[PDB]
Parts: sequence; structure tokens; C-alpha cells
Amino acid sequence: IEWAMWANEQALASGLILITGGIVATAGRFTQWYFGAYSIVAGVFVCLLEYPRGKRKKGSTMERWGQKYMTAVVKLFGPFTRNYYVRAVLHLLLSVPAGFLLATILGTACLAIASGIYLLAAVRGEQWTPIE
Amino acid sequence: SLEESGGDLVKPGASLTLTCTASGIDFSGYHYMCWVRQAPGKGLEWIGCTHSGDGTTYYARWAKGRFTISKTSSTTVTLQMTSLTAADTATYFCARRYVFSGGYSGLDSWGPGTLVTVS
Amino acid sequence: NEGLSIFVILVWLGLNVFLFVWYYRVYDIPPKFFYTRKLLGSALALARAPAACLNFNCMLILLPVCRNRNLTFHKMVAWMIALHSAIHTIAHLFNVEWCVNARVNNSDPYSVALSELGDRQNESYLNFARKRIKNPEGGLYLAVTLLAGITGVVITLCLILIITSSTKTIRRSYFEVFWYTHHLFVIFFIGLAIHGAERIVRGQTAESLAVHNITVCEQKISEWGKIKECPIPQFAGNPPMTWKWIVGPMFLYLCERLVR
Amino acid sequence: ALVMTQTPSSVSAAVRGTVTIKCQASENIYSNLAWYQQKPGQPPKLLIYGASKLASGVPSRFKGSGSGTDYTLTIRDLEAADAATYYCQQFYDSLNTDNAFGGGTKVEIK
Ligand code: HEM
Ligand code: HEM
Ligand SMILES: *[C@@H]1O[C@H](CO)[C@@H](O)[C@H](O)[C@H]1NC(C)=O
Ligand SMILES: *[C@@H]1O[C@H](CO)[C@@H](O)[C@H](O)[C@H]1NC(C)=O
Ligand SMILES: *[C@@H]1O[C@H](CO)[C@@H](O)[C@H](O)[C@H]1NC(C)=O
Repeated sequence: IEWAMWANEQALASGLILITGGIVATAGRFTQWYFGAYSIVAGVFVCLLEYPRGKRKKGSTMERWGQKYMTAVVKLFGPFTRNYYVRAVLHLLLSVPAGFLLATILGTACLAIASGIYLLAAVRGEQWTPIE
Repeated sequence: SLEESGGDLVKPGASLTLTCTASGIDFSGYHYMCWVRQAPGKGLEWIGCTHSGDGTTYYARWAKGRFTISKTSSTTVTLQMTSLTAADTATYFCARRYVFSGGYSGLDSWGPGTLVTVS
Repeated sequence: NEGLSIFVILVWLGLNVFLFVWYYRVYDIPPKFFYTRKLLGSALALARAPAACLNFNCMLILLPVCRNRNLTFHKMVAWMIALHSAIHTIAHLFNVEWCVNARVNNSDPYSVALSELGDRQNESYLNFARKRIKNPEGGLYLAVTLLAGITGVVITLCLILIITSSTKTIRRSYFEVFWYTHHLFVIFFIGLAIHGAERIVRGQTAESLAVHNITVCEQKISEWGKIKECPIPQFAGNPPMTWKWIVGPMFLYLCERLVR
Repeated sequence: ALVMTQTPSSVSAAVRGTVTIKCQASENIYSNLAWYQQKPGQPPKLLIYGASKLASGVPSRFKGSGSGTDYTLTIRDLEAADAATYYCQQFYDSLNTDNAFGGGTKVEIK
């Protein structure tokens, strides 16, 4: 069982939800829209970081459409991305500030769940190895 | 303030129109604009009102069929009288029914009134 | 027999579009919801039409898997549920924001005046945001206070969980996680059945339209309750309907599982 | 129809005295009443706009009261300049009403 495979998709979904909520907040000019703008930025960053899927320890994996460019970009950041404790902490810290606005509370919850799944995966000792 | 134009000696059965022009008040809020008449030495008689926004107009049962109140412009309101009789001689007041904040109404602003004589 | 599959997909698309447009018309044109949409813009229709489409899709979702092509249709129905739930959630986020802004003195005067209803014993409220709390804390308070808000948050979270854990990779290579976390549909349907229990989205009562005339009393907002022609309006919400759509499939699936 | 009747068609009171004017509605008007003072040859002056809510510039001397169908006007310290006529107008019903104003009461200073 590889929890990182599900954590990646959960974080990507959380990023999409954060982008949608932030777009709704900014476009609708919700009170404290700046939290919506920050949610847009955080969701975009999470999507960019999570689009490149990792590699399964056993067996092969299926690439995401145009994943090569983004995974090559992520490779350049060294162990800050390979490690999953760092990824879980980063997701939690990016989700926290996005939870002060209703439109983005759902995105915050989804990102927190993704961070929890990453922490569970990291405890097992998994890491993100780029696919070549 | 308000002032009623018109008002002159009129033969019975003819028609007359009183024009109520404001000075500093615009008839575009949510207040009404009522017309009140007072025969010499008698009590006030209510003719009808005209909401500034909706345009709905109300008249007293006796004045429904022959009195027309219309807000011609943002500052002038006209009362048209038809089939005038000797009983319609009275001082006609133009009053603004100010709907205060609580929702209760009162004729805040009154016009000096114009004598109308039918004979 | 690809013709049958194409016909089924086309009929599904037609029914979804027809339901969306029909319920948009129902919640947008009629004067029953005149004040409701005066307060909520078109977000009322945009939130209540995906509600009908979601009732339809949630009825459809469980039928394909009740064995006692089909899985492709099940996936399409799930993704349609996701889309309509997205539209519903966005529209209701707009509704919550505007309602909270109106409850406090931070909206247009007419919306604020409408929001004052229900503060007295013999008044039915239109603005379901009763506590006078500013934004964004007001919307968050509504989310965890209203039964609709709590249930919506829970079922939406379980919906994203199901969708993200039902991806192709997890489903082919980690079927244990997929199957164990797919049973969040139980929470989904339990929350969805009671989702509309409170009836917070309210339109003017059927009888209130007789005593209260919309075109005669639209601009007399301040005078309601103290002039004969404009009695203060009374609002009432629709009863919960989604349980009717969802109970059938739940019973069929439960019978199927008992067979298994 | 809704008819208002001011029972005290003529009341007299000495200076610094009190005058009570009662204006009772034939139908339950929900406290939407107004009291006007009309000095001779002068447009009426609004005193109370609610049932008992004073208008701008009107002292606390002129008190409104009552609820439902019975309403009252009172003058604590009736002056020599209050020798006018007082009317009551109901704004609740305007659909079918012969006269909104409740007759008229003439106040005399003794
Ligand atoms: C949105 C709400 C959803 C509900 C309520 C739901 C519910 C269900 C249920 C009850 C089953 C059968 C379980 C069983 O037989 O024990 C099932 C099967 C399945 N669903 Fe969904 N599901 C949803 C979303 C999705 C999504 C989004 C996908 C794909 C993206 C999906 C793909 C599948 C697949 C592949 C199966 C086959 C399971 C098997 O063969 O064992 N479902 N679903
Ligand atoms: C934050 C997310 C959500 C919020 C705030 C929300 C809010 C609401 C509200 C206020 C109502 C009206 C209830 C009433 O008037 O009684 C409603 C109805 C409804 N919603 Fe949502 N909802 C959310 C998510 C969802 C999701 C994920 C679904 C998935 C199916 C959904 C489906 C429905 C349905 C079917 C109804 C109709 C209920 C009925 O007619 O009884 N909603 N929602
Ligand atoms: C509400 O805010 C408006 C300005 O937007 C202000 O004029 C008004 O006095 C405030 N209070 C009420 C009760 O409307
Ligand atoms: C509310 O209505 C009931 C009956 O309709 C009545 O007995 C009660 O006095 C009313 N209370 C208020 C505050 O209007
Ligand atoms: C409301 O009043 C008008 C005219 O003032 C009338 O045309 C309309 O039919 C009335 N509404 C209803 C529902 O009868």
C-alpha cells in the first residue's frame, strides 16, 4: 500500500478547490477578498507541485498529461520536494491561512486531509522519486 | 416647501387643475404626495395620495371617479378636477406624507393652499 | 449495440439540460420568489437548479452498480454530480455572503430592510443569516450552525474524498484503499437526505401573495405591517425532496448487498 | 369604511392647564396616527407622526398615546398660543375611506 499515490491526487484536488474558491472570492469581491487571492496563489502552487506524480516502489506508474516538464522542474529543488514530512508540513501551513474565508474553507479542509495522508505516507518511509 | 398653482373662479360643471411645485423637495423618494382640502370654516377633507416611487394613487371614496392626481415631474404634482359643483369650493392644500424612519407617516410639509371657487 | 449507449447518453444530457433550465425558470421567473431573488440576485436560481439536477443524478448514481458500459455510465454520473455540486456550492457561497452582508448594515438598503424580517414573534424571516456577525466569520458561523451548512460541508468533503480515491491508479493498483474509502457514499446519502430539513431558503407563502401584492407593495418596504394594502409578508420554504429521489436507489442497493 | 371620530369637538382649558383630545378609530389601525395643529388661516402643523412619536421641533408637551382603536392627545402646559384646531389622521387605511382626518377639535384658552 502506497499512501503517497492517493495523497498526490488529494492535494491536486485541494489545489483545484482552492483555486475555485479564491476565484469566487476575488471575482465576487467577498469581504477580505485578499484571502481569496492568496488562496488562488496557494492552489496554483499546490497544483504545480503535485501535478508531477512520483514512482511506485513496486510496478510501473502512469504519467500525467505533460508531466515530464513539471517533474523535471520539481527535481531541481532537491530534498525539499522528495521528502514527504516537508510536503505535509507545507500543505498544512498553506491550508491554514486559506481557512479564514468561507469560499476557501473547503479547500483548506481538503489540503489538510492531503497533508495528513502525506504524513502517514512519510511515517512509512516513502518519498517522491521522479519518473524518467 | 410646496406651493399650489391654479385656483380661480370657475363656472359649475367645468374643470380645473392645481399644480403643486416644490422648491427644495424632489418627488422621487418613497414618500407619498397627498392633496387635502378644507371648506371655509370646516375640517380638513382628504382627497387622495400618490406614492412617489410606485405611482399607485389613492382617492377618497367621493373623489375616486372625478379627481386625478399625477406626478407630472420630479417636483410638480397636478390634481385635475372634473364635473365641479358648488360643493367643491374650498382651500386645497398640497401636502407631502413623509414616511418617517419607523414606517409611520405624517404630512410633514404643507403648501399654503389655493382658493378654488365653483359658481 | 453502441446505438443504445449513444441514445442513453444523449437522453441523459437532454434530461439534465431540461431539468436545469426548467428549475432555473421555476426559481427565477415566478413572483413567489420575488423578494427572495430581490435579496439573492440570480444566485437563488443558480443554486436551486443544480439542486434538481443533483437529485436526478443522485437517483441515477447507484442503479448502474446494482447488478442484482454500466461502470462507465456510473463514472459519468459521478462526474456530473461533481459538476452540479460545484455549481450548487458556488451559488450558495454567494448566497451566504450576500445574506450575511445584508443582516448586518453592509448591503443595499432594500436588502437590509428585507433582512429585518423575523426579529418579532409573528414574522417569518427571509434572510437565513439571523445572527448579526460580520464577514467572513459570519459565513463560517453559518456553515457550522445551519443544518444545511454542516451537512453540505460533510457531504462535499466525502464527495471529494470519493472522487480523489476513485482515480484510475488507486482503483487498479490499490483496490483496498479504493473500496474501503468508497463507502463514504453512506455518509454522503445520510447527509444528503437530511440536507434540506430546515427549509432555510424560503419563498413567499402561497396565501401571503393574496393579502400582500408585490407590485403594489414593492417600494413600500418601510410601511409593511401598518398600512392595509401591504401586510407584512410571510415566507415559507419547500419541504425536503431529495430523500424521495434517493430512497429508491438506497433500498435497491441495500437489497443487493443483502443478496451478496 | 374606516371613519375616525374626535369626540371632544370643542374643549376649553385655562392657561397652564391640560386638554385631552380623543380620536377613536372605527377599525383597528395599527397605531398609524398623526395629530395636526392648524392655527386659523395657516396650513396644519404636524405634531405626532407615529401614534405617540413627537415630530421635529414639537416639544414634549404634546403627548400621543393609545393603541388599537382609541388614541389620545394631551397638552401638559397649554399656552396662550395653542388656541388652534387639532385633527387626527389615520394612514392605515386609504383604499376605501371617505375622510382620513378625524373631524376636528377646536381648543379654546380660558
Ligand atoms: C459521487 C458519488 C459516488 C457514489 C455515491 C458512488 C457509489 C458507488 C457504489 C455504492 C459503488 C458499488 C460499491 C459496491 O458494489 O460495493 C460504486 C462503484 C464504483 N464506482 Fe462509484 N460512487 C461515486 C463516485 C464515483 C467516481 C467519481 C468514480 C470515478 C471517478 C467512481 C467509480 C466507481 C467504480 C470504478 C466502481 C466499481 C467498483 C467495483 O467494481 O467494485 N465512483 N460507486
Ligand atoms: C458547502 C457546500 C454546500 C452548501 C453550503 C449547501 C447548501 C445548501 C442549502 C442551504 C440548501 C437548501 C436547503 C433547504 O432550503 O432546505 C441546499 C440544498 C440542496 N443541496 Fe446543497 N449545499 C452544499 C453542498 C452540496 C452537495 C455536495 C450536494 C451533493 C448532492 C448538494 C445537494 C443538494 C440538494 C440535493 C439539495 C436539495 C435539498 C432538498 O431539496 O431537500 N449540496 N444546499
Ligand atoms: C445603515 O447604514 C447606512 C449607510 O449605508 C446609514 O445611512 C444608516 O443610518 C445605517 N443604519 C440603518 C438602521 O440603516
Ligand atoms: C401574534 O399573533 C397571535 C395570534 O395570531 C397573537 O395572539 C399575538 O398577540 C401576536 N403577537 C404579536 C407580538 O404580534
Ligand atoms: C396587484 O394590484 C394590481 C394593480 O394595483 C393588479 O393588477 C394585480 O393583479 C394585483 N395582484 C394580484 C396577484 O392580483
